[PDB]
Amino acid sequence: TRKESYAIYVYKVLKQVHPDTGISSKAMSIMNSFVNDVFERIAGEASRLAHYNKRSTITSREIQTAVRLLLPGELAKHAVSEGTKAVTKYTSA
Amino acid sequence: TRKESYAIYVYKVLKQVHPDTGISSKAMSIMNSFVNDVFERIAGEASRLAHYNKRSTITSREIQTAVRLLLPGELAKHAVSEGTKAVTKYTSA
Amino acid sequence: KPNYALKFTLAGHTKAVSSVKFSPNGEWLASSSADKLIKIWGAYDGKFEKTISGHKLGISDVAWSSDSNLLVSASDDKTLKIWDVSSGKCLKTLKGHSNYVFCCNFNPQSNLIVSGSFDESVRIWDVKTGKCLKTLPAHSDPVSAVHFNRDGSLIVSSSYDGLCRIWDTASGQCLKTLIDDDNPPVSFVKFSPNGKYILAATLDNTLKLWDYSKGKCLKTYTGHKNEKYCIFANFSVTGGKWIVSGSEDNLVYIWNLQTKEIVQKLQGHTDVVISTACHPTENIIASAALENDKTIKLWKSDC
Amino acid sequence: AKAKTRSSRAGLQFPVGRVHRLLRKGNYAERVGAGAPVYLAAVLEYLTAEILELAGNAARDNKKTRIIPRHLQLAVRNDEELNKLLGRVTIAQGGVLPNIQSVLLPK
Amino acid sequence: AKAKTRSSRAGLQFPVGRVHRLLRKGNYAERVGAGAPVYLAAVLEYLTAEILELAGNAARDNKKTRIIPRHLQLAVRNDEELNKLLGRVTIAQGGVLPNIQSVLLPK
Amino acid sequence: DGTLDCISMALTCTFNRWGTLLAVGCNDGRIVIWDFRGIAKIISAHIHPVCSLCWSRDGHKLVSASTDNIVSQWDVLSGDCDQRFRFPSPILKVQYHPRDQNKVLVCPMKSAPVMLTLSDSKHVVLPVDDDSDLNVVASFDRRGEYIYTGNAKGKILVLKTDSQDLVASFRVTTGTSNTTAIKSIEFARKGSCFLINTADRIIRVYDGREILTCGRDGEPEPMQKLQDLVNRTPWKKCCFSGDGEYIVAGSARQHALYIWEKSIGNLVKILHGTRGELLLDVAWHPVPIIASISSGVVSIWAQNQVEN
Amino acid sequence: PMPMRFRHLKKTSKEAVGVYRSPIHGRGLFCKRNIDAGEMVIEYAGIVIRSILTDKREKYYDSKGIGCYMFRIDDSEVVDATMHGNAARFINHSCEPNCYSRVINIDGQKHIVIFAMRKIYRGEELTYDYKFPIEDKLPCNCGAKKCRKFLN
Amino acid sequence: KVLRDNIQGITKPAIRRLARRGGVKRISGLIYEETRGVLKVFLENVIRDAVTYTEHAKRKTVTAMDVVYALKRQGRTLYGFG
Amino acid sequence: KVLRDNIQGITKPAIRRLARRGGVKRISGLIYEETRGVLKVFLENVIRDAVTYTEHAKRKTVTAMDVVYALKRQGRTLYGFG
Amino acid sequence: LYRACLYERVLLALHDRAPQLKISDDRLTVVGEKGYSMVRASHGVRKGAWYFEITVDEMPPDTAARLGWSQPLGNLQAPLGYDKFSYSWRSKKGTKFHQSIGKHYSSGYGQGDVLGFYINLPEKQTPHSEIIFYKNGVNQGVAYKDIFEGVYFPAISLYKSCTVSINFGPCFKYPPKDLTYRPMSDMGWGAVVEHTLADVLYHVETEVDGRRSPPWEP
Amino acid sequence: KPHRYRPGTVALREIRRYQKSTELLIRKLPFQRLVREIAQDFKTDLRFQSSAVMALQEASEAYLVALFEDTNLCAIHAKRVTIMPKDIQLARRIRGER
Amino acid sequence: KPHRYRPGTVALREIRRYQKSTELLIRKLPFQRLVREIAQDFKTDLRFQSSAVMALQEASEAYLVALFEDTNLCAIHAKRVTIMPKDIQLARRIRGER
DNA sequence: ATCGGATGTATATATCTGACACGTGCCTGGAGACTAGGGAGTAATCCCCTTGGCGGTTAAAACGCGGGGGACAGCGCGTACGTGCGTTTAAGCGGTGCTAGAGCTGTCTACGACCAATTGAGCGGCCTCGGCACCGGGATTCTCGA
DNA sequence: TCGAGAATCCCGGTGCCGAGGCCGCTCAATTGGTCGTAGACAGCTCTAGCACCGCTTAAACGCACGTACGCGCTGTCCCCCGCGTTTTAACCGCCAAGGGGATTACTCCCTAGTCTCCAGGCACGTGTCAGATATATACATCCGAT
Repeated sequence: TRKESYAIYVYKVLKQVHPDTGISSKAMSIMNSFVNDVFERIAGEASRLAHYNKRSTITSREIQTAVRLLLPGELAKHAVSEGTKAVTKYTSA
Repeated sequence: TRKESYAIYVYKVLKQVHPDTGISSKAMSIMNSFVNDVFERIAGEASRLAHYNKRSTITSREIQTAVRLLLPGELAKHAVSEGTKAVTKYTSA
Repeated sequence: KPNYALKFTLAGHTKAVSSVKFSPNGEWLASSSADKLIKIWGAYDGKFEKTISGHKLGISDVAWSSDSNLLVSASDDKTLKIWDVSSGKCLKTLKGHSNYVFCCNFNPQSNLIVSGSFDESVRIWDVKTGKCLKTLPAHSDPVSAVHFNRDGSLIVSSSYDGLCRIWDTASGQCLKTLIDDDNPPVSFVKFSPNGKYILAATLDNTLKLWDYSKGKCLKTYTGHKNEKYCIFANFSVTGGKWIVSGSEDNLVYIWNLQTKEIVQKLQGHTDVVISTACHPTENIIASAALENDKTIKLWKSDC
Repeated sequence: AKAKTRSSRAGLQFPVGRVHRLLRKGNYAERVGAGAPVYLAAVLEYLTAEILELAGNAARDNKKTRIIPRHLQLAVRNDEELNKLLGRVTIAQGGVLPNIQSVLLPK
Repeated sequence: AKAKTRSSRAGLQFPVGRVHRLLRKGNYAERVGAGAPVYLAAVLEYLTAEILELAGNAARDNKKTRIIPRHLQLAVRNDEELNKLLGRVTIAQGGVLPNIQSVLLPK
Repeated sequence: DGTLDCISMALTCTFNRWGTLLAVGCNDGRIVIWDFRGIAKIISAHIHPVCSLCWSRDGHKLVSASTDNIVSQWDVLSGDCDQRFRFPSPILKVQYHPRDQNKVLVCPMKSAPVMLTLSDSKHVVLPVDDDSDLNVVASFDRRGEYIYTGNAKGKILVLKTDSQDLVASFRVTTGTSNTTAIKSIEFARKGSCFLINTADRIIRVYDGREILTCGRDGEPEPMQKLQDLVNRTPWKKCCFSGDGEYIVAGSARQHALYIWEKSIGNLVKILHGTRGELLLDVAWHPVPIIASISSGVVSIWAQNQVEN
Repeated sequence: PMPMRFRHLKKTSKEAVGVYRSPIHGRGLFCKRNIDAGEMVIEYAGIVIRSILTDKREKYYDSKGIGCYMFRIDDSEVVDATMHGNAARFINHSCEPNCYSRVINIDGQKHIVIFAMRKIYRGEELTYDYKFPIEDKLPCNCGAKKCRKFLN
Repeated sequence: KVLRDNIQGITKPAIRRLARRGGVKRISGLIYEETRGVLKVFLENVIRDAVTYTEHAKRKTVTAMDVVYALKRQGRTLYGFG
Repeated sequence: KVLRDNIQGITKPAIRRLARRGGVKRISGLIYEETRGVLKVFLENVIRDAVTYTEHAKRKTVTAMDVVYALKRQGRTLYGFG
Repeated sequence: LYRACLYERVLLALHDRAPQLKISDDRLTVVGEKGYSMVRASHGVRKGAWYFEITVDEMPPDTAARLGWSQPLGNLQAPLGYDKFSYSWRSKKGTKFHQSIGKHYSSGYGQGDVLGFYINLPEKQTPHSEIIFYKNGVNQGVAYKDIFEGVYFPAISLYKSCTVSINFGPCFKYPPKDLTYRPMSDMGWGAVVEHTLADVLYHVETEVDGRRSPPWEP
Repeated sequence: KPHRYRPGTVALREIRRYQKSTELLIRKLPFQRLVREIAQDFKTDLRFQSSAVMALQEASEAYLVALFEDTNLCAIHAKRVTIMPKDIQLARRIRGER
Repeated sequence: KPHRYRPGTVALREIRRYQKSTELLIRKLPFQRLVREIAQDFKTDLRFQSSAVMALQEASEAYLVALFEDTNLCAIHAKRVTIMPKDIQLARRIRGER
């Protein structure tokens, strides 16, 4: 059964931050579960706020607002800046 | 702007249980908010379960299961009965 | 239909007779009265056997032992008294009823006594020690008649409050309460010989046979007169199946058991025929009347 | 063209059509079970009945025709099942149910 | 027409295609914005960077290359904002971060 | 549901043949014969408490067992020690023979049950299957025609009361493959259904005819299986109803009384005693009254009809 | 469930309530075990009949001098307990009732059950509102301070 | 119009009133300001999150439904405001 | 195969091990069984709710994702199991 | 559209029966199972004098039908006389029942009675309106002289398992020889044609501008 | 001679009447000013609904009486009738508020 | 002469090594039997994943050490080093578990 | 432990009213009827995880066993806190007045929706090998009696 | 308090399988049209908020003061920690059966989507009593003398 995960991108960004490091597959699964958790969190919050806004379209403004609702302080600030830079890069082409 | 509610329905069931007893608008809107909250509870839970079943359709069995998940013991039991009654009364249409 | 004819007339009680009972062997007839005296008589010739005294007040009931050896006497002195019928000795005097004791009966094994009193409580008594083993607030009115079932497992009780209550013997449990849509003062009650039915007299000129397993009246018997006094009723079985009773009209009524129809009317008593007794073996009926008669009459039929 | 609402078809009060439109606009599933709105609304009817009933109990316990939110708080705090249902829930004008601890009483 | 991943044009590591797939399959909206998966995936990558960095810090502090869940739990209970985000979350093989109370000490 | 203050140190009780009297043992070693609502007799039985008491069929004799391994027969009218015997391996139980009061079976602690007579001070040692049980309960059937002996190893022997010959046999199971200590064997005063209390806390109801037709070393199934599926509570003492269609068990763990039926086996009801009382003894009125002995105190549980 | 509650009520009715001499009047229903509010106190059990047959029965009892024990189930049915009933025929009335009559539907048949208006304690005499229409006069001795002095 | 120091605008009598409502007999002084802090901290979240809603609402006034959805997201939902 | 009394299968050494992990020095006996009860009560919910999921899952075996969604619904979510 | 009636003759309208009311078109008899219920005919009188019958085919002792007239507003679950808009007879002894009140101003009823029912309403009692009851044509007498306004229709109430049937005039047994009274069928097709014209006039009103009717009197 | 009730007694009756009452126990305007002061920290010149701020104050006071309640309970477990700040802190700790 | 460390000291080191260790502290099979016993209460003969039951036991023990932790804290506020059941009860009370 | 006095609180009363039950005309969501697709349901197949058992081990649990350590009870004091009464103070009513900003309608348009054609990023599966886990042994450091 | 001893840290060496890397092998991602439409935006209201200001007053702050719980200390009991021993069953490894889980392929019942019509719901007026409020009163309860 074709099961999808992210541990490959985990290894990728690890090498991006720590090239000389290994991981326990256990820890990879833990991190992936964490990925899923934050994803469902942000998605549910975005859908809920759009419902409050009666919006049927979830866009990057919703993304940023919901992250700010979820992440604290500089975590949220850095995340907002990063998402902004990335969507700018993608929209540049 | 038309704003829907259930004050009509809550008043109906009030009379059906207590034709004598009155109602305050504050507690009325309290009832309305509450039923909205619990309906969203059951909706999210059933959708989550069906997504686990990966079933794009949401049926009554899901509702029974998820309310059983939701209600503390005997309530659910009582609950499901009338629910069954309902669909029976509606399937017998 | 019976043809009971007067054979022997018995008398001697200085006061109103309250009960006459045939000995289970049919050898004697015990007659109690308010004169504090009991009289044993010959059951076939009307021969006065003896008088047994010792009770301090009037006697409201007397009952034989199954072996025809003992007699319990319930008197208005609030006491019972167990006597040896052969010696006339007061073997026991039962104290504990707080008021006038009106009825008394032995268990089918003759080793136990049931007693009803004016205290509206039924007392259950030992024989060999004469000790009260149980006491029950049975009725809301003075008890009229108490009796055992065929084996001694059930005790039926009647009282002036109109209630007929069946109680458990081993536990005193009030098993059943028979009601007839009114409150007719029940002056007499007893089990059927088969223990299946119950005969109860109410003070409205009415006798009622009830089924125990059904708890409902099966048959009714009228035509007599009984509204104030404790008039006894007996099952005539030595010949045809009849119901014999006294009546306030100086008559001795005999109904058919099944058809409930009067099968004989024995006349000759001048006062209310207060007590009745049916012979256990022969077609003999002792009918004792009240003080305006003071006589007991033996009747013998051929069927 | 005889008309009959699904609520009457269920002989109930809560609007099956309205709640169906609501869940549709709620973006939970692509298709829906047609009897699911009936069922859920019946459940709502039931639970609402119980809570309002306890509310009215407190109300006429206080000779109060029109129910006050304090009645609601007392009701939701008395029943174990409903309290468990709404433990982390707060109620406007709720207040606190009567509760004095043992040692609080002077001896 | 060569096909490059949209995350490349976003210059990111997590598959935004899989993201948007889960999004559409998640029953959140009738139609997802274009850059919304991009933004949220960027947030995800950033926070993963933060947590993995903290984990590597802990592991190297413990002179460990392979990072066991204990390191991650310790870092979790070491970051106050992350803890606040995850204090309601339980951690397998987490144990408890060393916390010693004052009156617990001997004398 | 009604207790008695007039007796103390209640340890063991026994109904007479007709459920009119109750002989209860006391810690002082006295017999208190109480009538169903005062004490009828007091007998100085032993200095040692009495742990086993049985009425005679005529009711004029009572067999009593002290903790001093002293068994004694007493006339209920007089209270005299008609006979007295002593053994090793202190006696666990005595039991008059239901159809011959001269005979009485005795279950000792460590030795095999022995059947004695009162006329002649003889004794017949009943056989033991495994020769190493050291704990075998035994009982007459309803008529005293057979002897049912159950060991600590779940083995069940049915002997004939006269010849002690093995007329039936089978070992009860814990389900899988294991044995269980036979706590007690009880019979019905009416009919042929009997019950077994075992260490598995599961009461097993059988019909003795089915064991007789099952023969030696067979697989007889129970008429019923009865337990507290909720609490898994042991049973200190159990007994049938007088008719034999109701069965009661005494949860000494929580001092409660469970009441099931016979045919269906569904739980009739539950009676709760003082949570602080330790349940010791249980008996049913032979002809709906139930006597309980707990912490030396007796309680009565009746059942009335719709009237009164 | 109303069926389960009704089974429980019919099981406990014989030992929950009694009938004794009443200071209200004659004999009446007293509480023998503390009864909670709203719980089933007692069914007024009896002969379930149609309404059209009431009068023919009533006049019948009027010809027999036997008092009518009838309670209106609804516009179509009546529980007549004159000849066949239960202990509920001995529930006095009070202007301040701790009880109240309600009709329930069990398996299609209607049962008139007196429930407890409040938490009733042992020894209390059971009384409800008969709601008898105003006639032209039965004096009441319920003892309540709000007593209408008359059921009607 | 720059505001400040309304935290101490919370009167100690108000605090002790709330405490008595909570069923408290004896209280120390050290609590109140501490209390206040918590209060602040508590509301510290919601308003922000609330205006966050208003953030996405693109509006200048703040509404109740904001704090409704906040307390909801804060798992402290409230009734009686739509 | 009817199971029972595995609650006491929880060893007091295990309980005190968990307590030491929680940083506890002195413990009383009365706790353990009490502890056990709580334990039971705690799991009392989840498994049921879990199999409730499995209920709707129409399956005979019970999976981790069941308890995942339970603890989620129980507000005690866990990571590392999909 | 049209009000076409599923009937070969003017019969007991199925549209106005209770769900607990059974019919047998072999004799168009009506029967029930629990308590009382009410059924009515297809037609309804508004003026004039007319007449019908009820034939009883089964009357056990626990079976008591009631037969009479009832205006609309008559709850078809009630026993035909429980309200003030219905006037009937109880088929145990001839007893006039109205407002649930029984009156013995009547004759005696028989188990096999073929009962004739005459009733005259004029073109606050309706002036000169009355009701007369016959047993097999023999005058059982006047039942109700006081008759309230509003259209009436013949109705039958069932007790537990009652078997009775309504019947028109051309197959009668003891008919009155009056030239003015009309059988059930005649008033039936009269009302049917009247409602046909009602449909005509309503579709005229909504469809074409204008309306016009002759010199009012008829 | 002047009378003074014993300590707590008056406060006890205050507790009783406050569990009796249900309305707010905070003056409106000070609370509102505090809210707006907090608001300008995140963004200045923001308006509010009176309903909104009423909700804020009600929900706050609810959380606050809950905190006071369970801190009272903890102090019971602390065997004192006086409250200690550590009780509140550790209560939040158990409330996951740390 | 035999040596015995002072009380707690050994338990103190146990605490230290347990905060050092991370694995489970409950025997697998007893926990599993308990789980299946609980399961048959709601429905009998239900199967499980070893991963599932491992998750059950891990999450349980986590909740349990959290309870032990904050009850330790409360007992600090109780000024005792011995634990009292009331501490656990009231902790659950603050944990909303009552 | 009681009684007397103070005080605070539950009650009846009167009226005021403004929420509030009630009824309307008008609107549109709900019902009713019809069409399609395709999610769901069923069934046969495979797999394969689980549940079951069996034997050997010991680390672990049970149990016992002092015994110092603290839970706890009590006991002195004192400081901090209720209280009732002073004082002054903003809180609330209320009513005024402006408009900034919600809040509504009407476009029109960019923007995914969606489908279709294309495929390489990614995933199951297969080696592989090296940090890592275990072990044994030596050296270090805490701790409890001087 | 300086050693003895004990639990621990660390070091080297052994052997392993999971971490990882690479390989077939897609389907899901991309690309590109194409279309109806969500909302972006403009442009109006109006109203609710926002502030103003005055008037009344219940409320708040502080004082003094009793006082009584918090706290600190002592001695006791018991009891749980630590260690020793004995018993056991968790574990672990292996085997085996099947029964359920997952899969795929059909098949079609039901729901989405459309269009029509109207009737229940909703905004909006409208009398009107449940209860808010105030007052005097009768009852309950604390606090101190006896």
